[PDB]
Amino acid sequence: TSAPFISPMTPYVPEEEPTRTPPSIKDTGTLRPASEWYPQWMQYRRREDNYVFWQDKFMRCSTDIPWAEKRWTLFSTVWYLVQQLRFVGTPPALRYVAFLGWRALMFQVYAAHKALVLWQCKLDAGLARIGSGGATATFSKTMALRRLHWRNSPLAEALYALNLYKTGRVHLLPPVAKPIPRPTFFWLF
Amino acid sequence: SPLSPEDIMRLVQQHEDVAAAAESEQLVAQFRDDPQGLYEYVNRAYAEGPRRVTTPISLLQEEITGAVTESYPAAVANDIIGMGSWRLKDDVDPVIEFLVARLEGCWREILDTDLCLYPREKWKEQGWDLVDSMDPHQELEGFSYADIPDPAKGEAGYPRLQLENRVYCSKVFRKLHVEVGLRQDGLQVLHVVVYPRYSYDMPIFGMDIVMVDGRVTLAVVDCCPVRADLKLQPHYMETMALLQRTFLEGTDPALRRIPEWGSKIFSPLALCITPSGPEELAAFAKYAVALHRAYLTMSLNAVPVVAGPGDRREAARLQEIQDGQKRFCDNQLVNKKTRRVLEVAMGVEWTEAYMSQLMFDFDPKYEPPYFDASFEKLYTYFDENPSFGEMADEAMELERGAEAER
Amino acid sequence: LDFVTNKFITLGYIAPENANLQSELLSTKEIILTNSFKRF
Amino acid sequence: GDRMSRRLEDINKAERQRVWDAMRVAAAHRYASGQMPAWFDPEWLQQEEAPLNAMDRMRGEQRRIEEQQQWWREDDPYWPLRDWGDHPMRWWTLAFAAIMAAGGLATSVATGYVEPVQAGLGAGALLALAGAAMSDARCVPGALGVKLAWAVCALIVLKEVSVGWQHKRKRRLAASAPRLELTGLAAAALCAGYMLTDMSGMGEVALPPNPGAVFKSPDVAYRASVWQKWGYGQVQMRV
Amino acid sequence: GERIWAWRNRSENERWFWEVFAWDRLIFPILVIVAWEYLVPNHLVWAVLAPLALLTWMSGRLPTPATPEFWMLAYFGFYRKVWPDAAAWLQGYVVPLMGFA
Amino acid sequence: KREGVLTMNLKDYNILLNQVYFAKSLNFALISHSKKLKELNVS
Amino acid sequence: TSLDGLPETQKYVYADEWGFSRVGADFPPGSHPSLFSQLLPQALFAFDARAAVAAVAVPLAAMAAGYGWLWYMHSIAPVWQQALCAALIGTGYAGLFKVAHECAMMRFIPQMPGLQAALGTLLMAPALYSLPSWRLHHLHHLLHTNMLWQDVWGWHPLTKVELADEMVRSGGSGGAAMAAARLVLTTPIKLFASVGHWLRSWDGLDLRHFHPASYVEVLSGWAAPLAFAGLVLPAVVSAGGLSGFVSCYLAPWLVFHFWLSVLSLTAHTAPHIPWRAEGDGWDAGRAAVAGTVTLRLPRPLEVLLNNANYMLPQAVAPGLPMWSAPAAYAVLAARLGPYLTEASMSLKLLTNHVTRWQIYDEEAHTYRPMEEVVDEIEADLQQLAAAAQQ
Amino acid sequence: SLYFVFTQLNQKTFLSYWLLPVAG
Amino acid sequence: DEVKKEINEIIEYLRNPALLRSRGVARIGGVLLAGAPGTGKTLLAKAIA
Amino acid sequence: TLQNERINKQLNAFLKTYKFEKLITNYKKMQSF
Ligand SMILES: CC(C)CCC[C@@H](C)[C@H]1CC[C@H]2[C@@H]3CC=C4C[C@@H](OC(=O)CCC(=O)O)CC[C@]4(C)[C@H]3CC[C@]12C
Ligand SMILES: CC(C)CCC[C@@H](C)[C@H]1CC[C@H]2[C@@H]3CC=C4C[C@@H](OC(=O)CCC(=O)O)CC[C@]4(C)[C@H]3CC[C@]12C
Repeated sequence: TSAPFISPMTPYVPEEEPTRTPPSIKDTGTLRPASEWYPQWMQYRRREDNYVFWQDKFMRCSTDIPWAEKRWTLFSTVWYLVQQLRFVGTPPALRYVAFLGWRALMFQVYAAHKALVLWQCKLDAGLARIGSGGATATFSKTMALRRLHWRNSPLAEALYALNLYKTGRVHLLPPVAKPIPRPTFFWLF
Repeated sequence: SPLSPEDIMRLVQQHEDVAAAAESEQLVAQFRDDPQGLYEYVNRAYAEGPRRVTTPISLLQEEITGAVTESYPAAVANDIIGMGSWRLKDDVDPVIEFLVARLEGCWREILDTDLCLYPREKWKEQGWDLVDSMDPHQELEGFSYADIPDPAKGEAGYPRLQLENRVYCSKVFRKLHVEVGLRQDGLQVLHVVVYPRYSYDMPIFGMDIVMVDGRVTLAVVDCCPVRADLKLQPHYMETMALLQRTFLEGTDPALRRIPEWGSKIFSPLALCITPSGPEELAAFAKYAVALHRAYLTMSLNAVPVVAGPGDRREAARLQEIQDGQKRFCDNQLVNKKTRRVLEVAMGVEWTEAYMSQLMFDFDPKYEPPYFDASFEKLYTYFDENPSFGEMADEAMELERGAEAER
Repeated sequence: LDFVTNKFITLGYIAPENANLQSELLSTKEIILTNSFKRF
Repeated sequence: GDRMSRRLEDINKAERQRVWDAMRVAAAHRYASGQMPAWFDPEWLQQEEAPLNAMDRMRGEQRRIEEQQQWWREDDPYWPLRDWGDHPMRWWTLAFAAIMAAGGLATSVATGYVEPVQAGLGAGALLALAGAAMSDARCVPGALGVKLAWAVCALIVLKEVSVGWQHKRKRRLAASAPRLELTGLAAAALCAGYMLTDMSGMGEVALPPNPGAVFKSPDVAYRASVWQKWGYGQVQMRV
Repeated sequence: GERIWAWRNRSENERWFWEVFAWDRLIFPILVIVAWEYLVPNHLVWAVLAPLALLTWMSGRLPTPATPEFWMLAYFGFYRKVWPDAAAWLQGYVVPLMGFA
Repeated sequence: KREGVLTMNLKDYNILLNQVYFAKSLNFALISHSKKLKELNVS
Repeated sequence: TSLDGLPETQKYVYADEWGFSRVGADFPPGSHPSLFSQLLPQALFAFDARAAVAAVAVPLAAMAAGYGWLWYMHSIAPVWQQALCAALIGTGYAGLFKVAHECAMMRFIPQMPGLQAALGTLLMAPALYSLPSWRLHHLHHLLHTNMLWQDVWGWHPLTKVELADEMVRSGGSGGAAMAAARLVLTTPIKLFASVGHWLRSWDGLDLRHFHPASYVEVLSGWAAPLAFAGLVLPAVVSAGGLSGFVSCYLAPWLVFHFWLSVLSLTAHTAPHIPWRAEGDGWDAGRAAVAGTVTLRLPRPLEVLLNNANYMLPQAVAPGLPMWSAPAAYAVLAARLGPYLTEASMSLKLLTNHVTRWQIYDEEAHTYRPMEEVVDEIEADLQQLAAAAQQ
Repeated sequence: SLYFVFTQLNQKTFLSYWLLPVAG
Repeated sequence: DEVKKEINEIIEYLRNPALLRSRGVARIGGVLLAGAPGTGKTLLAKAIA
Repeated sequence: TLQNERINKQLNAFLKTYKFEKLITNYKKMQSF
């Protein structure tokens, strides 16, 4: 207990200001695009409770920007050229066509990822059998969902595969992946 | 030329006794220069006056509208509070009022970084903070001193007795207890006792006043030993003697008699007096006040007696501390004057409990905790020595280079 | 009540006559009041 | 409401914490130069949180936990994914420093060229110092360490893929051209792993703000300061 | 439109740089000084003296060692136009007076 | 030596504002006025 | 105190058997090693410039003479000439390193603390030693002098029950650990075991072993060594090739490490010195004065190594300067003569350290040879197996 | 207390541009 | 005193505008001097200017 | 010379009080609350 005055049973871990803006309100944690104007859940709440849509817009766009997204660096003053090309030097029609193509591609990518996740759950259910040796052909829906939402680091899935193949225990899962902060160096980037 | 295994032990004794003498001298060095200031601190605080608070917010408020904020030293503060919110005031004699105000103000001003209030499930939940003889079962919710009139002579309940206690804990001290009791016939008592924690080697402090129709019939003050040899440390004895020379001068020395229960607890310098007139009472009051203040200022620098595994000396010392504290504890309840005062009105089945849990309870396995609130000293500090945020410095250099144009 | 009164007097306060022209508490006074509820 | 109370409480907690941190800093700068009132216990600068926030958290925590009770290690396989206090990419930094110094010595003795051993030992020493400072990830050295490590591995990748290695010169001119070999690939994996873990520290070092960032700022003294610095102290502030 | 709003709120410094600073105060003065010193024969009245007069008249302030203009002028003009000859002049006229030839 | 930090709680400035101006705003000019008063007084 | 009070005749025959110049008398408990500092005159703590500059520039001149002699005939020299130059340079550097160890404890030039800390860092660098880790380990030594399981920054002896535990834990004496222990504590490579101590500095290169308010100082302490082995060690190789490295650096390194290891090993190891765990009969003044040894040198070596063998005159007085370490000893024998212990340079002493005093037993409280101990605890394994057949 | 930066050179006139094509 | 210290900023804006910018005062463009009828308001401007 | 017995007495105070300070802390723990 390095703390002289107060030391609760849980050690204090410092909190720091966030470095990136949160996911919007509309996007899923997955790879599939969103409904592109109105989320589907907006239909199951009272009209007087859906001010959170436009409020979240006002927040991400103007009001709570984390002071780490307004850092002037040598990298951002060239990304400015790129973005200004895209926003002022291109006609909106070509931008629209590229938008449609990108949406289609991302939908196909999501379908592929979902198939891969299902195959992964089969393989892990199969390997836990060799692991525990006996009856369990089971997997965990927890791990399937965590794989579909990109919540595991690779080390976590490796440790989980080993734990399954050696002791079964299909309900013992790695803790969670924590969010990646925004890299900064100096005036450089 | 070389030495023998016996004179090296002589050398360690030389060194350690020299060090003990050095620290004992350092303790008294502060009182030695001016002892009259152990009582006269309040008058000096009043003389120096109100102090003007200068924090940035205070200065801003003062320059915006008009308001000057003032502070006072803690001695002046504890003199404005007085016998502040005791519930049994207005029936307490003015001498007992003076003494209670002074003692509790000393506790509040000297030990103000660790003074907790004693755990409430020990005394304040049973309702022993205000005790009435006409309502021992507490069905008037503790307002019996107001709802019930005084019984007349020969009526059931005469004479009525009521008590009020206050108990605190601290870092050095495991119980600081003050208690005031009044009876209907005209008897008032005051009983103060300060106990150090078992890990410390200090004497116990104790004071009793007993007065009858505004005339003090017994006043005893003692800084009582805790060792089996009944001799204090050099600083304790030196201070008691210096103070008796300063305040008790011109007073009958043959009055400090030793009662039959006294020499078993009494330091050779303990005081027991039956005052005659105003001079004896004023001298005794100034003296007891200065002695209590000195005792606290000495505890201010105390260090615990720790028994490291391998050292039996300190284990024996701690055992001796336990024996002395317990000896005093069961030797004080046989001061059967106040105990019979209690048992003639409250009975015996209630008195045994109240006394054995509060009055002179002893429990070597139980000393309460305390709450160390010294970090506040930082906050207050940084309110008169603030630092401003890296932008006021540019502006202040601007102002300095601008006004210095002249 | 007694303890908090002692502390507040020694911290500072606006005298009745010195006011020519208490809705909320400063910060030191809040540290002191919180700790005072914890101790007493 | 119940939704504005939370806003108020988060504001209060954040402000209390900021003031305690400013106190720790100013007290350190006052105690490292003598003027401290001698009741100051220099171990208070180690209490990280705040006394008030700590008491609140302790009370809430004990209330919660009281009202709810109305290689391989088979007892915990996920021992690496636990907070020990140091950066994750810490044994990789030291491993790479050892590999660099060993390869430097080996190749520069087995050939006779003086460049590989100098490069390898410099890289090893700097990466070892970085992997030392990365052993306490909460502090400020724990951040300057990752900075130094990323810089060194990036310089390695740069030199390899743009100038190549002196001891790899040949007679031809298209074969002695710089490509990306093993050590460059390892250094690149290191830079990527650093960036994907945590390099978000010391974020207040950037180029200073323009008069273009303070155009709509709500404060006049700050904007006048910025204009004055960038050479526009005379322009009239009709704002 | 929403994307342009979010992108405008995060790039005020870069915007002011590219619109007000990039050419007028970074690239144009460099180019102008290098161009002038590429022409303008290797004398002192042309390589140092007239540049200062024209720079103070144009920019509205004298170039002191606190400014980059003074150092650019110094290096390019003085060091690469008059120094490789005034060096020989002092090596043949003033150094003989002192002890070492 | 030299430290740029603000050891003052901003709620105190807010309280002073609400008191004196409901019975300018919270900016850096207010904090600088505070420091100027403190310095010219402590001398 | 192990072979305490008995007629001085047998302690003298023991001293002659072991090469010791003396065996101590009886010491009673309850003392402080700082006591006997009250005896020394008030001029033994004096400061003067000439003695210090001599103590720093004499071994410097030794090293410089050795290098010049070598670079005069860089690699055409034979083997024993190379050995002579290596020994000379290593001895000069041991002297400079004792000056370093002086300024690390702040008792070299207390007038300039910054200059003396910089000097200590600079002089520790070429040996790859960090000043603050050294200071921490040396204070941690002084505090636990000759204590069991507690002083690991000295010559902690290997005990018996632990070796039996490892014997069972390895499943015989044929594992890597037992063979390593044997080969390290049986051959003259023991005289270089200080090298292992150098690998126990850099406490994993881990700031989690220290106090946070010290981090920025500890790291800088690891900087001067690293920077050296990052800048100079390459240059040398670059300009000298592998052999040219085994000559001008590695050999003086092994010399200095020999000197260090033998100094410590002979200063605090002896059969008449027990190693008690505290609680089971430890004491500060006792394990300080009674459990120590002081070694004798030729006055040339004593002016070179800069009084590198007087460890007790500065264990009774941690603030005693270096040019006064012999003189202070002159006083101490006048007072604690019978309790002191002394010894001299002898290959017989080293041979007994190598072959006789190898394993510490707490029953007899003395050192025994390793092959006898190993066969006898194999015999005790036979005993416990005999108790285990049924 | 300014920065180390150039000034504008064309807030007064245009003649400086005559220098870029010629050198070119 | 009121007008004394409320125009001690007009005076310094006339002397040093950069100092007043450091006080949150962007610019002073127009002031009114109000008073009870019979003020002789031109008297101040003399000493002020 | 004083610069040197100062250091001597300070290191002596440290070395003598260490053992008691190790136990006084095994004491500054159970009481506060
Ligand atoms: C190559 C030579 C000529 C130049 C100097 C190199 C030294 C600075 C290196 C070589 C050996 C290294 C040591 C080898 C082993 C270790 C243990 C290692 O830490 C651990 O293994 C952690 C503890 C554990 O794993 O149990 C890293 C630090 C340390 C002391 C290293 C510190 C840096 C050292 C001293
Ligand atoms: C994308 C390509 C075209 C490069 C862009 C480079 C600019 C972003 C650089 C070039 C010159 C730089 C300036 C040159 C000198 C200085 C002084 C220097 O002042 C300080 O160090 C101020 C420190 C502080 O008070 O925070 C850094 C800012 C500034 C204006 C620099 C700001 C960034 C500038 C404009």
